[PDB]
Amino acid sequence: GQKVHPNGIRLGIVKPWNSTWFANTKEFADNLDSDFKVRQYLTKELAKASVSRIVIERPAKSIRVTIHTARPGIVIGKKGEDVEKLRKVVADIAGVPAQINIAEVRKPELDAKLVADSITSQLERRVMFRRAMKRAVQNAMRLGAKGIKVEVSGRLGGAEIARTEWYREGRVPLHTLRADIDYNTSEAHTTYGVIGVKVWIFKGEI
Amino acid sequence: NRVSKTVKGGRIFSFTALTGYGKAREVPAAIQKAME
Amino acid sequence: PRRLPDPKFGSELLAKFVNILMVDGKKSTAESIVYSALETLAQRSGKSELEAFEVALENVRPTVEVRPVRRNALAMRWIVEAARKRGDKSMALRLANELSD
Amino acid sequence: ARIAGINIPDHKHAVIALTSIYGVGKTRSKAILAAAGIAEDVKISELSEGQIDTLRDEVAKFVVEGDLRREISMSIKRLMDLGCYRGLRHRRGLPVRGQRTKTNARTRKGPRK
Amino acid sequence: PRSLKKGPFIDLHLLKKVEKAVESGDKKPLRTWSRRSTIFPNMIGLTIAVHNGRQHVPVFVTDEMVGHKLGEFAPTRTYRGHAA
Amino acid sequence: NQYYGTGRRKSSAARVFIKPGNGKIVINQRSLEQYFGRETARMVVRQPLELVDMVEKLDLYITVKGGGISGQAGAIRHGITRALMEYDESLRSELRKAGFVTRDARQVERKKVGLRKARRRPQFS
Amino acid sequence: RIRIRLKAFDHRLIDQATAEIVETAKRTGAQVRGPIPLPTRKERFTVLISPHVNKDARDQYEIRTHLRLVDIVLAAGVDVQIS
Amino acid sequence: AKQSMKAREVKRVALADKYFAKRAELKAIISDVNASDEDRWNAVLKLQTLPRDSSPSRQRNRCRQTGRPHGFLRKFGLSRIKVREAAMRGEIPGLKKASW
RNA sequence: UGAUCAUCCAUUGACGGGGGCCCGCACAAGCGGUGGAGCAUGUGGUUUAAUUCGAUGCAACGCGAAGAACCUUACCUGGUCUUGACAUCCACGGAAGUUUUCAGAGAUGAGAAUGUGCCUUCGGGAACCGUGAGACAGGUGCUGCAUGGCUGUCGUCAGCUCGUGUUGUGAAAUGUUGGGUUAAGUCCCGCAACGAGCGCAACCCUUAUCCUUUGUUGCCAGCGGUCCGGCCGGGAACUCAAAGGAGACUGCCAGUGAAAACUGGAGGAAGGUGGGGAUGACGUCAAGUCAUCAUGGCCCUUACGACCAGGGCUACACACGUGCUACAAUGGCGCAUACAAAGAGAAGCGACCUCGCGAGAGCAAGCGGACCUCAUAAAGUGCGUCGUAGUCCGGAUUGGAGUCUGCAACUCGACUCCAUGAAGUCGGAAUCGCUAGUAAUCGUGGAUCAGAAUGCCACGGUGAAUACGUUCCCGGGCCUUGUACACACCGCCAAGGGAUCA
Ligand SMILES: CN(C)c1cc(CNCC(C)(C)C)c(O)c2c1C[C@H]1C[C@H]3[C@H](N(C)C)C(=O)C(C(N)=O)=C(O)[C@@]3(O)C(=O)C1=C2O
Ligand SMILES: CN[C@@H]1[C@H](O)[C@H](NC)[C@H]2O[C@@]3(O)C(=O)C[C@@H](C)O[C@H]3O[C@@H]2[C@H]1O
Ligand SMILES: [K+]
Ligand SMILES: [K+]
Ligand SMILES: [K+]
Ligand SMILES: [K+]
Ligand SMILES: [K+]
Ligand SMILES: [K+]
Ligand SMILES: [K+]
Ligand SMILES: [K+]
Ligand SMILES: [K+]
Ligand SMILES: [K+]
Ligand SMILES: [K+]
Ligand SMILES: [K+]
Ligand SMILES: [K+]
Ligand SMILES: [K+]
Ligand SMILES: [Mg+2]
Ligand SMILES: [Mg+2]
Ligand SMILES: [Mg+2]
Ligand SMILES: [Mg+2]
Ligand SMILES: [Mg+2]
Ligand SMILES: [Mg+2]
Ligand SMILES: [Mg+2]
Ligand SMILES: [Mg+2]
Ligand SMILES: [Mg+2]
Ligand SMILES: [Mg+2]
Ligand SMILES: [Mg+2]
Ligand SMILES: [Mg+2]
Ligand SMILES: [Mg+2]
Ligand SMILES: [Mg+2]
Ligand SMILES: [Mg+2]
Ligand SMILES: [Mg+2]
Ligand SMILES: [Mg+2]
Ligand SMILES: [Mg+2]
Ligand SMILES: [Mg+2]
Ligand SMILES: [Mg+2]
Ligand SMILES: [Mg+2]
Ligand SMILES: [Mg+2]
Ligand SMILES: [Mg+2]
Ligand SMILES: [Mg+2]
Ligand SMILES: [Mg+2]
Ligand SMILES: [Mg+2]
Repeated sequence: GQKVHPNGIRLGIVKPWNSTWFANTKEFADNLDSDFKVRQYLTKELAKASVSRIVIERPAKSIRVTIHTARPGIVIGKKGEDVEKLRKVVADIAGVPAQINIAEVRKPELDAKLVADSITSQLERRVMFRRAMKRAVQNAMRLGAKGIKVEVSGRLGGAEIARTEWYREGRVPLHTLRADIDYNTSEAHTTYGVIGVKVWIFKGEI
Repeated sequence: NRVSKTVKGGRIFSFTALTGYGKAREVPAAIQKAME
Repeated sequence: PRRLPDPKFGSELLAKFVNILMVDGKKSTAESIVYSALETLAQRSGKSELEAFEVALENVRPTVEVRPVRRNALAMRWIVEAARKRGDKSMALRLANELSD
Repeated sequence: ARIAGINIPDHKHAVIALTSIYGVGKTRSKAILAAAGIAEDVKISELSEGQIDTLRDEVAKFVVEGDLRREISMSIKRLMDLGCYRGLRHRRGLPVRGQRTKTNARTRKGPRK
Repeated sequence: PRSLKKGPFIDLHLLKKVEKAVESGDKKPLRTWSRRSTIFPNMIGLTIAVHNGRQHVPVFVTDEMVGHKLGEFAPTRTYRGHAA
Repeated sequence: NQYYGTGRRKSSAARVFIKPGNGKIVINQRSLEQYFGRETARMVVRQPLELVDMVEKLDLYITVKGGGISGQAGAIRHGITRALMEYDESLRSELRKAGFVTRDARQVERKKVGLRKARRRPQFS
Repeated sequence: RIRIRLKAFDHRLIDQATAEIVETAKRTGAQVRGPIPLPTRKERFTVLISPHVNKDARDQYEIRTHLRLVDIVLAAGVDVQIS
Repeated sequence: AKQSMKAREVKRVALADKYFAKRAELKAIISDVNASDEDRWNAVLKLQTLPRDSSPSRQRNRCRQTGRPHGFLRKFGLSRIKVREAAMRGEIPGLKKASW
């Protein structure tokens, strides 16, 4: 049957929020919609730059966007050229002053979003799905995940009948609330249609 | 040689490869077992 | 499955009786009806209100063998059921008349 | 008593007994009684003959009985002659005030044909 | 019903239509979609062709009609019985 | 000297101040019989002092907030027993044997999605 | 009187921000009357989780808005109204 | 929702803001106790001749992401579906699964 | 072969009416309902110009819709537009925009004034408009049986598997079975298995007790007054608020047991999972959703796209589902008078006061709230009245007269006033919910929302009855056996109406 979102259920238990501002009802919806337009802009611009997470704070008349990226050199650029010109667009979008900070994902093979994006990248190059899945699981366990599960669903290998296929290695205890389960998804847009990727990475209990 | 076990609601398709004699849900694992 | 004293007389049997008579949680409404009925009963009989109530139960109490908790439970349920059917004007008097009979 | 062609019940309170007149509900009743100056809860039997004449007086201020029935009948008859939507609902014997007819509407329609 | 404070609603386009009909003394049917417009006294004697959703239904205005809406005289749904 | 106890029952909370005397009962600046109408309430408030045989030896100023008549009477009783245990701790065992020292923890179970109430399901056909 | 109202969606965050204003006011010689935990608003929301039908399938969410007052006789996402 | 329907909502918001004060003025005459019947009559006939879409009640709250006109929630500005997706991704501050 | 060897007038499953052992408000025991009535609401059908589309046994039918008068709106009728309502790109025109005029249902068209700013290499503009261009936009069109995502369902049931080893020619088997035990593949013991993964449990939220900290907007025990109101000076006790701790472990005791556990006892606010919630294994039904969104393919492109007004989604011989209100006296009515919790609020909640019979209106404080407002809890209790009547029960329906929201309540709102006073007198076969602060009943609040709940989501008050038991019905678990089933009994022979022997 259907399952609770692993990130959602653990918010405030072991997982932090990605938006951390305060607002009253009058400012709340506008802040969500500006946050949406910020995250949308950056996800597009930094499609090649290995973006895992976009954390948004809003201090006193400001937006602070922290971009968690495995390739900070690509995001930052030369003399912080690229940081500064993202920062203008974010400040335009949010309609307030903006700092962009660039945080580094040191182990991208342990980042659920980066792993999911890698698989969907490979699926769109017409890499065989089983190979892409196996490589993800092996990489994460090599780099010291206590477990990983990868699910791929859709018209796998352009088959007529859609299928779900998954591999797991190690522990992925989804009912354990204190389990540090990084969970994220991605979509591969193929010639045959959408294939969904789901990745769960377990990094010990807290 | 693909073989099958029936279960409630379907069938589990498995593979066997006469190289020894192994058995696995994937083909390459069956070879590794059979070679071992 | 597969695996409190009434505050006027100290008889839990009457506390049960209030509960059987009670409808919709209205326990104070039930209590008044029963006490009114017991004093009425006593005036047209001449005992302490439990003795007449207990003699009234003895005639109803059914004897597969009924065990004595279900026995008094059935009696009281049948009394209340019998009382509610009648064409006396209030439930207090319906109950008093049914208990008398 | 007899007030406006209706034999008003003698063993009822004046407030209640007066509602037996068509065109007189509970509030017009209490209005009549407090104007004529009889208590609501006094029985119609107990009133002296002069007091009934005062009750008969206060009801003549209102439209009642066959005056009202003509008045009601004329209102409904105007609608049908007018041939407005309300009049068509009167004509067909359906709900007049926008109610559901897919189900229910049995007060107006009668029992199921 | 509309509050007495606010008075009676008619559409301005219709109020002008009806005035022009009186001034000129024309009896050619006045075509309107304003079902929600109240019938005023100066309507009397005009035929007002009221839209019912597909057709303009003529309403020769009478004195009994005044105070009612125009759309009261243009039924929208067609029903001629079931099993018939 | 006053010996205090809090009492609680459903959504009710009761502040009870016992001290020696002839046996007045104030509940929110009203007598017992003005405050509580029902005789089930009034027994329940005297149950503890009836038990310990100190009906006419102890005055009682009570405040009570929240809940209803039986809840508040139950809150009051809890507080009187809690006040008595502060006065004399020989009375604990006997008051516990009367079942008074227990905070009746039974509360209104919440309404739930798909059910009309806490447990009442909608009708099936 | 300097009267400090703090709101936050997180209670660890509000107690820290409180502790900054409070201890800082204590350092100077302003008479801090103690920090007062006011009632947390638990705002609640119930949504259908299916895109279509399945009316009994729902999620229930809550935002807890924590509230602190401190009288005198910061982290982004802590609210501050000093009157 | 279709692109046209989202664009209808934009147009209605803009006209509501354009005529807000002009609508408020004309309505205030119609509500007023102490006024002429001629000015009131005029004021009734002016309020109708404005764009219908300048009335605020012609606006439907839509999901800001999708345009869905059902299941809207005011605090988030989103439908039930996009609220849920954002909630579970940790994108709505303070919002967590509730139990009590 | 699954695999293996005009009009009203041999293996694995599955299955058995084969066997054994179990569980769940499944039955039983109860309590209250549904089915009858009126009405609300959804659906079918029928009707219609249209009655938009979707959901269809359990698991569709107060379901998507947390709110269809216009809008929403997808539908119909009619009026309209064609690079376009919504984007980018290019040429050319041009500041944006502020008023009003006429025609038109409006869309829109034709005007006529007014403003002609501001960035600024005085070099330009880029802001936002218009005309033209064709690359394209657009589609709630089709396929949920091409898909992702999300969801229902078995069911919070105790299952489902793998590695390595061992056994079998092999499909496979073992572990996972067995003896107990448990809410539980829970735990223990035995055991060719040894371990592990996903489920169970725990970690999470809330509720029941205490403690520390803190003390306003909350609080009032002791003081000092009092306009007798925590109203004021005060107090920090107490209620409470909400941070941080403590607490429950079968830990203790006794008995039973071959150990796990079970049964009772102490203490304790709480006792065996304390109560409630969140949490939904591998899979099952080509289950639901291309109309939230996304998306392969197909299809439409002066139309299947787009704009407008009016109509429809509210139709009514009828059938079905879910509700509300009743049929009274355990009650109705009148008067007086107690005790809640939880929540919402800025184009918002709106007091006091004045006016209105009332819905409401006027005036106008306060409150982005422990302060102000919504905002009298109701059932209760007391006293009075009605006296078993189709009633002083019921409140349907209809007439007249209003109020309010809204450009607008004709189709088609809610509410009030006066009048009216229908069916209904406890509901056939059949059928539903519930095991305790539950059911039942009583109010209260909230989301959607201009307005529009009898629905939904939450909150307290009062507050039961009954459970001997598992034979039977329904769903499910484990083991074993028969099988001509594998689309898997909705099958194509089970005890087939050889099994069965516990
Ligand atoms: C003609 N057939 C075989 C068929 C064919 C297709 C493919 N083409 C369909 C279409 C293009 C709409 C003509 C289909 O897509 C489908 C079905 C069967 C239905 C049956 C339906 C049924 N009723 C609702 C009617 C039911 O209760 C059950 C059930 N399992 O209980 C179902 O499976 C269904 O819901 C269903 O989903 C179907 C199909 O998809
Ligand atoms: C009552 N719940 C059942 C039960 O747990 C079944 N196992 C005995 C279980 O079996 C499965 O796991 C299966 O193996 C087969 C599938 C159709 O159902 C799955 O879900 C089945 C569950 O739905
Ligand atoms: K719509
Ligand atoms: K799907
Ligand atoms: K063999
Ligand atoms: K094995
Ligand atoms: K379905
Ligand atoms: K498609
Ligand atoms: K309409
Ligand atoms: K209708
Ligand atoms: K209903
Ligand atoms: K019904
Ligand atoms: K009557
Ligand atoms: K209407
Ligand atoms: K069997
Ligand atoms: K045979
Ligand atoms: Mg009458
Ligand atoms: Mg309740
Ligand atoms: Mg429902
Ligand atoms: Mg779209
Ligand atoms: Mg609206
Ligand atoms: Mg039964
Ligand atoms: Mg019925
Ligand atoms: Mg089906
Ligand atoms: Mg419409
Ligand atoms: Mg499907
Ligand atoms: Mg098994
Ligand atoms: Mg286990
Ligand atoms: Mg074993
Ligand atoms: Mg669990
Ligand atoms: Mg014990
Ligand atoms: Mg299908
Ligand atoms: Mg379908
Ligand atoms: Mg569709
Ligand atoms: Mg329209
Ligand atoms: Mg409808
Ligand atoms: Mg009545
Ligand atoms: Mg509200
Ligand atoms: Mg609040
Ligand atoms: Mg009759
Ligand atoms: Mg149970
Ligand atoms: Mg078992």
